[PDB]
Amino acid sequence: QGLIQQPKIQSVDETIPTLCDRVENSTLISDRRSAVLGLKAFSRQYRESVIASGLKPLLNTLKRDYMDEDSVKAILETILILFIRGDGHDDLTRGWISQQSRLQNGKYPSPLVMKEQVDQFSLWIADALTQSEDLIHLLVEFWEIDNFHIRLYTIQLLEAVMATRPLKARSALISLPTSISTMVSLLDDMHEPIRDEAILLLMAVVNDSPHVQKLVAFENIFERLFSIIEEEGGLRGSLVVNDCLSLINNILKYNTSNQTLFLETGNLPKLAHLLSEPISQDEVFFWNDQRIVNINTALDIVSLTVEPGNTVTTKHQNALLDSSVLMVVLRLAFFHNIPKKVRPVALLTAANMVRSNEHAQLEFSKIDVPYFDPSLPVNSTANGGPIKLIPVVSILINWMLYANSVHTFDTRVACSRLLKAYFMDNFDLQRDFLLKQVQLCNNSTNNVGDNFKANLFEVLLNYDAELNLNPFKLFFTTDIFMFFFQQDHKYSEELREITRNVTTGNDPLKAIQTISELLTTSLTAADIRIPISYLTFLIYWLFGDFKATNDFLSDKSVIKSLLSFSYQIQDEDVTIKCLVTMLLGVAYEFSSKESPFPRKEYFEFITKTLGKDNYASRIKQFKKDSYFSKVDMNEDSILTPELDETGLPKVYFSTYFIQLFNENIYRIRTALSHDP
Repeated sequence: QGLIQQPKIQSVDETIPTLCDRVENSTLISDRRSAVLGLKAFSRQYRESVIASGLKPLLNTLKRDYMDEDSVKAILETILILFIRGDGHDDLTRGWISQQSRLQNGKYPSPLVMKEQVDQFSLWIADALTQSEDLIHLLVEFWEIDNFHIRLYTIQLLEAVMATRPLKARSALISLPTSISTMVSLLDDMHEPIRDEAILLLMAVVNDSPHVQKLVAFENIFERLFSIIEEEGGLRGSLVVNDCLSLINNILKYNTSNQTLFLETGNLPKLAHLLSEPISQDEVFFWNDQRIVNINTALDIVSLTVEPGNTVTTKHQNALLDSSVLMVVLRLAFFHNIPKKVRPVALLTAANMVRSNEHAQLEFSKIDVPYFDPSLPVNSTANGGPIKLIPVVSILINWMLYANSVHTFDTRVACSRLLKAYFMDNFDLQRDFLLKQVQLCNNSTNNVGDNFKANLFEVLLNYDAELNLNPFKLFFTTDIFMFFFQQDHKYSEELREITRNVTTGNDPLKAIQTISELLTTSLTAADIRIPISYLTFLIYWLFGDFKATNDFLSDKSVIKSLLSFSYQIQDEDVTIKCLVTMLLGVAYEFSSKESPFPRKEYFEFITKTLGKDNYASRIKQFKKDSYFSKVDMNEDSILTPELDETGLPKVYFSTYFIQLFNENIYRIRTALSHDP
């Protein structure tokens, strides 16, 4: 309504104020209503004029005309228009409102949504609606009106104020009892867009609010959200499923009671059913960014319930084990048709499920995964069955060690973290694993050794000429053995001793001397990872282990090579040079009178050649001026690391080595000093 050229000065001074007057004062709803539509037209051009002039009248006429549907509807449209000037195509900025309820409160397909807008004018409207506890209560009462647009416009307006003044709006909404129950009931609304919009407002309201988390939980919401998810096609739903999952996430995050509620009320079978969607003989599940995000959000919900350090973790872990969830997430980890971004997430979810739980770990050790066909399989029974069952632990070790090219580094470190979750705080399972692993090595060195791969001893004690093409294979191997060797670990001595007393044939010969030969041979290797892995391993092994120091010292030829190697041009290989130096120092510190290279003989041999100053210097130089110096002191931020020209992660040091060095840096540096 109007014309094209209307000078601002007449509109502000004469028309809007007159219309504001008519909205509040006309004694005929008909003319009040009509004044609102007059304001609604000016709201597109003269937003702020109408906010200043129009707002209090609009809100006053809204409390008066609240039983009149056309009156309520026209005022709600007008406020929504006023909320933002806005770049986009909708004057009511409803797209912006939904996007704020998602981005502010959930994790959405980042690629698929590459998108301040809120003014002093927004905040004016937001405070006008917020100061008034009664206006909030009025809006809530509008959900009883039998009008689609009013119910939707009310949800949207509340989303707008929750995106601008959440604490006041959340405060007001809680004050009305019955308020949440009503919101949850919008999920049953006959009209789909009210159901959809209500998931977004629920996300906004329960976010960072334990009070609302418990309030929403008591409204039987899990049952509702899971029917919407199955009704929209599960993982193959798009945003509504993301919203449903995102809302399930916000109701459980940091709410143990809500978590134990979710598990005990028959949700697991539902979550399992949804997680299990991508695995069918029938179709080839179609993967895109939305379905990746849906499943990962689903996996995250499993993870929440079993966050380590909470008192309920064991309970939750045990609960998840008493369903199909573990088996289903391990299918997602191992199945062929699974995106790279999903595999690691499934692997670390399983790791949270089993970490430090005998019952979870002992069940884990019995899980087998179906595989298809070998060489020369006649499908007929007489030849056999083309299906083979492989133990999950074997696949982890295989993927960890030999799955370069086909699997991402992230999957390989997830495999490493799941294995550590499996062995965590379970000495018996650690011992049985190593003992089984040494048998298999003795078939590769004795029975058929001299006339798929999952053996750590094979890697640690054999020479691979092409190791430079898969350096991380060695890095993982040393990192698992250091993990086992932890001094602070219960009965680590037994595990050290089993690894020490292994004999081989390569390049009979015990583990520490075989690794020594492998080390010295490695000082000339393309990848500096290879030498760092052996060096840090042996330093770790020798540190506080007299029998390991004696095995090392029992071969003067190796100490000669290491001393020779330590003499390099001042800039050439300062990291190897210091690690070699550190090895000899540490070997000195746990040398005794009856070490095969006697202490005082080995002391003279090291001190005369290198010097008490040059040693201490090269320990100090290792901390401050080597590869070691620039490592982030993160226990679990080796996932998604920085890359090389070659394309290799910038990962050199196992965390156990870093912890050992940092915790005894003084003792290392002063090994040659003072001691006899």
